[PDB]
Parts: sequence; C-alpha cells; structure tokens
Amino acid sequence: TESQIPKMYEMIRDQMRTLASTHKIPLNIDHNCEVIGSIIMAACTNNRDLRPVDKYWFLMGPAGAEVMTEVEIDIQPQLQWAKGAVHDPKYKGQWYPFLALLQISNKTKDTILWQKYPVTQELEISNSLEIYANGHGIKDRLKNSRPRSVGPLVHLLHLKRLQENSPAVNGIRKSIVGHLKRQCIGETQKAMINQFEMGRWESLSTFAASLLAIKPRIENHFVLTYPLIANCEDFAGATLSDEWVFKAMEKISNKKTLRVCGPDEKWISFMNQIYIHSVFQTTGEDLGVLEWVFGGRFCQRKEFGRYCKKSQTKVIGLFTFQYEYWSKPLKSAPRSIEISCRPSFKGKRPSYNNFTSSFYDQVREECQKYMDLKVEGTTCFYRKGGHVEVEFPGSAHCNTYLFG
Amino acid sequence: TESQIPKMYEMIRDQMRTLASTHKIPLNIDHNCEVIGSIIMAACTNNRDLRPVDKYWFLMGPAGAEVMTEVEIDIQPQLQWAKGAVHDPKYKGQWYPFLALLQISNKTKDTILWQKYPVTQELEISNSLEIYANGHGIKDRLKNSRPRSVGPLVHLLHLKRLQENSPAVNGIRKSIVGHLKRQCIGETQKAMINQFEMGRWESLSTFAASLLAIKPRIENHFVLTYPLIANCEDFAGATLSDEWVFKAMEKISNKKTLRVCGPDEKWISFMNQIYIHSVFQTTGEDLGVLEWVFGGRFCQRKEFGRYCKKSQTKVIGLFTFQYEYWSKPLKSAPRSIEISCRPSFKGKRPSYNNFTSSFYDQVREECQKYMDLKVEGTTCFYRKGGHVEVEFPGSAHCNTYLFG
Repeated sequence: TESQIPKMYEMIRDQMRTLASTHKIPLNIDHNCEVIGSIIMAACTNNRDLRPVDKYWFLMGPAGAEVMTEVEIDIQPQLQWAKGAVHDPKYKGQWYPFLALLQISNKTKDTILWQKYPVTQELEISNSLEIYANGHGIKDRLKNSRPRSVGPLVHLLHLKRLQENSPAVNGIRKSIVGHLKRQCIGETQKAMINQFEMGRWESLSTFAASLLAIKPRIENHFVLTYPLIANCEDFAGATLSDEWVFKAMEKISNKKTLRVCGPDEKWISFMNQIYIHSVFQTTGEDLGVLEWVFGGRFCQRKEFGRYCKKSQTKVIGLFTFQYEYWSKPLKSAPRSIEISCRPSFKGKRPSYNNFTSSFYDQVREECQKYMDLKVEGTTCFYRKGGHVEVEFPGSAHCNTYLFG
Repeated sequence: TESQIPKMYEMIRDQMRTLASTHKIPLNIDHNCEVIGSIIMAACTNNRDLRPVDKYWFLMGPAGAEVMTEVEIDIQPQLQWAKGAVHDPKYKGQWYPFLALLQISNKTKDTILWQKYPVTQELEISNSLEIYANGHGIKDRLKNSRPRSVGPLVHLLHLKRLQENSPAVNGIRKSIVGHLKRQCIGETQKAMINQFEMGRWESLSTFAASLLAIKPRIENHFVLTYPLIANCEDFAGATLSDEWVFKAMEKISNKKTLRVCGPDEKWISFMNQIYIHSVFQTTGEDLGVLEWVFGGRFCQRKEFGRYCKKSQTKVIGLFTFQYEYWSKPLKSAPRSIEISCRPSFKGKRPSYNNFTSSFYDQVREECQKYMDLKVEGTTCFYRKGGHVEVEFPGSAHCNTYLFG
C-alpha cells in the first residue's frame, strides 16, 4: 500500500513544477499551486475536463509583485504522463487508490473556503453531517478505488442517486452499500443502511442522529497539498502511517517559502489552520485537538465573513505550521464498544461470588451507548519525534469544531 | 457620485424653463411642466423619438384662466443641448446614471393615475407586486446604467424578454441577472432567480410568493419632479443623501405657485400626495409612515374614480407639502438578516450540553425568517431640520397602501 507512495510524490512535484515553471508561474503562491494543482488533478483522473490550453487565475509577479490575472498554460506535456500512469504496472494497481486521496484533500480546502453542504441537504438530513460526507464530487472510479475514504453519506447519496437513476450497476450498488456497511460499524447502523438500499428514507433522519452518536469508520491517509508538494524536497521515507508527513510539513514550515491568498490579511492564521485541516483531513477535528497537537489555536469559520472570489485572492502572508504531537491515521472507527462461574466439571469446588445481588430503541440504545463512550481513536496519540504513546489529559478549547 | 448633482438640477431646470417660456407655457401648472418635462426627458435619453417641432397638451391662460389646448413648440434648442451632455466629460460618465433616476421618478404620476401592472401580468404573477417591478418602460441603456434602481421584476421581465426575444444576449443577461442577484439579498432567492435565467418560470409565481415575504434591496434617491424642478430656485446644496430635498420641496410648497390638475377638485389632496409618492418613489409605501413623516393622511387610489383624460384634466388647486421626518435613501436591503458537544479529544473533559432534550420548504424557511424578525431596516429615520436619528414609534395607518 505504502510501497508505491515514495515514487508517486516525486513525479507529482516534478510535474507540479514543470507546468508552473513553463509559463513563469511561481510556486510560492498557494493560489498558483492550488489552481495549477487543480489542473494537475484534472489530468490525473478526469483527463477530458481540462483543456490542453486554457487560461486560469494565477498570481503573476516577481518578488511579491503578484497580481490577479488569467494566464494560458500548456498542459499537454502533463496530460501524456498522467494517462500512462493509469494502468502502469509499476504502481501495482495503486494509481487509482492513490489519486482518490489527492482529489478529496485538495477539494476539501475549496469546500472550506466556500461552506456548502451538498450531500446532507440532498439527503434531507442535518447540515452538521457533511464531515461524514467526505469524498463528494470525486470520480466514481476513484469512489470505487478508495471507497473507504469516501464518506458514507456520499455513498449513501450515491446509494440514493443510484436508486434515483445494467448489470454493472450492481458492482456500483453492492459496493456502495458495502462501503456504507464497511464504514458504519454500528450494529443498528449496518442494517438501517440496508433499508436505504431498499428505497425508504424515513430513518434517514435517524441516520442523521445516529451519525452524530455512532461514528462510522473513516479511513484516513496523510497526503500533502499542492502548495506543500511543490515545496517538499524530501520523499525518501514518504509513507502513510508514520510521522514523516508531520516532519515534512515542519520542514516546509521552517522554510517559510510558501505564501497564502485570501480576502484580507486576517485570514493568514485561518488558512494556516486550513493546511493542517486539509493535509491530515482534520477539518472536522476539535479545534483544541489541532491546538495541542499543533501548538497553536485554530480559528472558526464564523470568525470570518464570506470568502473572496477565486478571481480576487491576494497574497496575505507566509504559510506557517508547527506540531508537537501526532497520531497514526484513523484506520477503524474512533469510538468502539469492543462475574460468576459455570463449573462444567463434576468435582466438588469452593464457590465464589463476584456480585452482592424496538428498532429505533435499539438505534437509540446504540446511540446512547456511544454517548457513554468518551475516549476516541484507535491506539493513542504520538509525540513529535517518534511513535511514543501519548494519551490526552484535557484541554480548554474543547467541544468546538471548525464549523461547529 | 453626488458631486455633480448640484449642477445637473440647474442646467436641467434652465432648459426646462427655456422650452416652456419660449412659447409662453406657464410653469405653475403640473400638467404643463410634466408634459414639458416629458419632452425634456425625451431629448435627454431617446433623441430619435420626439419630433423637433410638435404639439403637446398645455395650460394656456393668464392668472388662472388656463384651458387645455395643443401648443406647438420648438424643441431643437433643447435637442442639441441634451445630446452634448451624453458624453460630456464634465459629468464624469454620470449622465447615464442620472437620467435613469429622472425618467423613473417623473413617470410615477402616470402610473399612479393610470394604475397598470404590465410587468407582473407579463410575468403571469400576482398583480399586487408590480410595485416591486420598479423602473418599467425605461431605456435599456438607462437600465444598463442604473440597473439597481430598476426593480428585479422588470429585469426579470427583461430576463424573460431576453429568453423570449448572439453574444450581446449574454452581456445583457449577465447584467440583468447579476443585478437581479444584487437586488435580492436572499440566500434562497439568489439561487431561485438563477433558474429564471434559463427560463424555468414555474417558480415565477413562487418568486411572487417569495416577494411577499422576502423583500429585495431597492436603491432609491430623492429626485425632484418637473413641476418642482421648474419651480425650484435653489440647488446649491443639492445632494441625494441628506434632508436637502425635503427642505427644498418645502420651500416650493410654501411658495404655493405651482398648481395641480385633476378630474375634479376632490383630487387636490390625492395629487399633492402624488408629488410625495413621485419624488421619493414611495408609491407602494405605507400610509402610516407617510402620515407620521409628513403629518397628514394620504388618500388611496380607491377613494377616487378613474383619472380623466389628460386632454380634459383641469387645474384643481395649489400644490402643498409638509413633512416632519425623513431618512437617508435605501442603500442596502431594507430587510435584515445580519448547541451540543462534539468530542474529538482523548482527554477527560467537563461535559457540556446546551440542549435539555424540499427547495420550497427552504424558500418558505427564508420566507419565515423575514416573517419572524420585527424590524425592517438597519439604522434609523431622521427628523426635519437635521439628521437626528428618530426611530419610528408606530402609526395607525400601518398596513394600508396607495394601491393596497
């Protein structure tokens, strides 16, 4: 799984710089990186969406003189390389699994900048559940290649979408139902997803309350973004289940060679937190968790007004990052629910005492059981510099999400 | 924006009196001024419509002996005068925005006397919402010059006209739709005007239904009428965002030189209120505020029969006006729109709980939002004699309208 990760990162950056440096697009602007990277992922999976030559919004200017303009770029050199990697045996079939993570993480910032809830509104549920709707708008081939990363609500939406709109549909339906079942580990949630496959959505609002109560398994992987990939010069130990990604971001952060673009200079801290939000998929993480782990307070979306248009994003400051702790990516669900004798032998023994003396209800019983659960994660958190097991004692910015 | 206002009123008035005084057309009758001004507006915007010499209805007679007749006039001295102001740099390109305001305000009297609902009927919606359809019949160049002043329905009708009428189609449509979005600040309405761009007029009645609850932003300005422009001898402090217009009108009213026309002498009060309705564009504004602001009851259209023909309209009395309050013209939208724990830590925390225990729905949801809030406005009213903020206490003639 992680064997092919080191080789993918190096050429992604190589193509990241090749497209940018061809038309004098500096890579120290996030918007230059995000837009070019958006062009980059366009060539990766949906090769026909992007034009071979097209004008995109870029920050053109030498030594901080970048101004908003549309610059035509030639993507054909990048198009040929990406298509040959689709079925290249050198990746052992991990190309589509690797590309699905990239599409979700990079489009996450766009969802962060423009707060929208497409899946939850389309699933007539609470809007606070779009965290469980991760992986929306991704390619269905990616959604089949890495379905575990794609949130159940997106699959539930695709389950709803599939019913709304062919033997190959089964491999789309049974898998999407399977990803819903694999992601949602709740005993009541698994069966109550199956009735969604039947076509009834009266418990869909129950799924709205269940998701808040029982947390489905959401597999995660630490993947960098285009501004960081173009600024990362080391990929020797590029894996997906250690502190290398955390160390890499600190190395990039210590370099301070990357700038961010926003409506105004107040967003420098907000979008510095966005990098931590996007890379580790911690957009919905508790703001104090990202505070203790990353040594800095995390702002809320409510602290800022409407995000400026992509046609007017202006450089506001240098990207900064710091971390004091970390953890392995969340493989299973963070919340898990995993005094007498029966002498089966006829011989006489002393006896000892260890004690002195509906469907929605079962969902609520499981829902209330997960209210009782207070510890999350799989094994533990790890301190910076290694995999030393560290368990959190308590914080101050608790109880608050980025969108909460 | 308001820098050139003092000079525009003087030069408009100078040729306003020049055209009337050339052929001995008295300026103390409303009908003479309005018809002369109807000739004045013709030379300013649509030069190719009015004849260089033509006969129009005026009141000919000395010292109250005026009688309806058609008087030929020579508009050519005003025709060449007006065309030179079209692209004169002295106005800084504000000639187009200024002429739109004059065209809308002075056509109000014709709409008040002749109650018509052209936009709503062509939009197949409730006829009681043509007041929302402000700025109908105005020049398209003016409509592209001050689209904010032109009501959304008129733009929506022009949007409907544009679909029921080419790169110029998109340019007009984007101006129409873009200023449709600016006028309607509603989050649901903004997306619900979007399908009107393509031509999905099924929610057009729902748009009328929405217009009942959500009240869009309409930019207004205080512009005098031709009977007042020709009778106003002071334009030194002529601006658009203070009490000067209210004070300038009162001096004209105190002069008691201008006379008004009507089918019979009962209309003296009705036509006096028309000046208030025409200048401040308060045709569909509540009588209670009008009674509170201006210290007098406002007669409705139902209290009088159909307006007699302009050929048989007779002078019915002297123009009068009085006011006690005012307000800065509506710039932003008149309507105003501006609980649980989500653990992610591994730490032991004091638990806090803040709770003890379809598209049309969203459209009705935002509709209900304006229903719930009991304030329609942001800052204040103002009293006569200055800009002292005087909050509106209430009135007995509330919920009663000129066409309501």
